[PDB]
Amino acid sequence: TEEQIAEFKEAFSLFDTITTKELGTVMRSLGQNPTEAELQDMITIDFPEFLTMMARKMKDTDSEEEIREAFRVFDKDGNGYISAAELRHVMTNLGEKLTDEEVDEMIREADIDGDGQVNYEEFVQMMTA
Amino acid sequence: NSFHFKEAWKHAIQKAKHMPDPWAEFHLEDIATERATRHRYNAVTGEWLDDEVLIKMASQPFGRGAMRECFRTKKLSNFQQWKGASNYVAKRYIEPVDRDVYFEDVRLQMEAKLWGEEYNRHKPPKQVDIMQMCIIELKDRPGKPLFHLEHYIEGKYIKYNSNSGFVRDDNIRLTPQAFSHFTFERSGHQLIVVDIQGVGDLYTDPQIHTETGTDFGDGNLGVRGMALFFYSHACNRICESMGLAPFDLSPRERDAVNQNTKLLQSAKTILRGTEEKCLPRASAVALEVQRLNKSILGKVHLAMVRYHEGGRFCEEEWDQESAVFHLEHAANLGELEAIVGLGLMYSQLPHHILADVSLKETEENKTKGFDYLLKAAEAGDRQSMILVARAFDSGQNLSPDRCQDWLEALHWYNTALEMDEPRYMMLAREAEMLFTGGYGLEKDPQRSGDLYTQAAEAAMEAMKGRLANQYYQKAEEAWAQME
Ligand SMILES: [Ca+2]
Ligand SMILES: [Ca+2]
Ligand SMILES: [Zn+2]
Repeated sequence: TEEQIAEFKEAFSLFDTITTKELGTVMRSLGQNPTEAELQDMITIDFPEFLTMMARKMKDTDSEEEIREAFRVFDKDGNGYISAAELRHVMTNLGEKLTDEEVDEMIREADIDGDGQVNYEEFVQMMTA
Repeated sequence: NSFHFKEAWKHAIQKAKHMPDPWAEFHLEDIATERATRHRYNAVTGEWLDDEVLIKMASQPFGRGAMRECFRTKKLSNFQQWKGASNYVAKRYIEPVDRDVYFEDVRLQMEAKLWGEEYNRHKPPKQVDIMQMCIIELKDRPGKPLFHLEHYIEGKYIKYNSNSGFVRDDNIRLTPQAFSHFTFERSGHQLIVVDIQGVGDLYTDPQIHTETGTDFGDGNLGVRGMALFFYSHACNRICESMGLAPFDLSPRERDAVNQNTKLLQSAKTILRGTEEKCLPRASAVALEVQRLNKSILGKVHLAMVRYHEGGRFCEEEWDQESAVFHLEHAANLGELEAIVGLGLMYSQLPHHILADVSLKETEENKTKGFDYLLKAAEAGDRQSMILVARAFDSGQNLSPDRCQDWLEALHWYNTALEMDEPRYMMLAREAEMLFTGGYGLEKDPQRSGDLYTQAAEAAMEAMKGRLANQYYQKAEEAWAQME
């Protein structure tokens, strides 16, 4: 996060300092598109604090992307659910020494609704905890 | 937190980040991107959802079966870097088919996926999963061609059974066969999921046999497919842990099936003790005979009979003995064809099903033949009704423990007429019987003349005018005795 800091600094300085309206202008001028949601969410604004908030956003979106990729690792058929068969196949194909009952237990732990599978909400809960 | 396996999840995640794209050297990313409409099916709701996807598909197929060819495809996730896009196999029928076949194939696979989840709910030693499959439509192409799409799975592909009796014996696995049999029982014999194949227990391209035999494409062999499965099926420890009643095979068929019992005992899948018992239905003729106290299982046994006769199970001469075994099982389960056939066979009479099979004459077989023929008559088989009328009339094929009874014979003649001998013939025979009386039936000149006139009219229908005149004369003669 360095040259990206330079890009953010140039984007802000184009508006130099900043207001809410200006915040939306700078977010759109950086390629983003903040809903009035995020606008009022924060919600004048300096540049250090703008860098902090943009860093927050980037971190949250990167974590969302990372967890979605992680889910794609196990949801072998992309139906939105990790079955026991899928997790077993993955653990085998990735060289892990988990037994079949261990795979069933991995699923059971994250199976909040009890359908024998792990949807994405349950997967995120397991990862964001 | 409450998860003592998060270390395992994350270890797998990073290991996967280090694994390479198995299709990298095919450079699907370099392919010109194409638009497609993805149609996906929800089998619980019976509802289709169509969205728009971008796919890169190989220009030439990498595989070709008898019916379909397969293209390596990458598809971008609507939920970026094409290099990391997910790998899919896209299948197309080589020969042009009706567009509805693709959607029916998706329905087949998604139904089988539901059945895999049902089997998993009974806590099996190894769980199964049928991979989702959807359709992509390439509308920007000539003729808006359709493709099946499934995720690519790395691993050793194995067909564990076919839709036609094949079972893999080299390192026999229990779970696929147990799953097929489970679907048979749990559906109440209404369907069976076969063609179990895939990587490990991730199945694909399954086939379903249904009683109607009308759905799920040209691979639905119906009760014939159920028969093909159960002819080869050896129940295993999983079948028993779930309460699956064995299929009633012949002693010879059971020996052939047991030829792999040592392999079954040496199989790798061991039970856990947590398995659960199977509206369901039993694959055994005993519990089904109680259930009946009209049967799909009887239709399966009858199909087995016809496959034995047709040489399907022939490896030497066709079994005949087992054909009769399954014909009897079908009969006791109420298949009218089987009851008629066994009544004719035990009565040493010409029969259609198992025609070249003659049973040894025994007096017990005479009683069995007439009993089966009377059952068939009471069930509405006209042929049997005429044979039973003739038996009560003349004694031909009558059970020795029964007596000629012209009242019963008249009953069955008239039941035949009210439903390859002409009708005027039976009407005139009733007329003769009432003209003389006998065997418990009293002379009835008036009714004899009435029936002779009915026979005369029926002869007139069949153009037999001179026979009609003889019958009118016989009616006049019957009435001339009165007064
Ligand atoms: Ca899945
Ligand atoms: Ca769940
Ligand atoms: Zn079985």
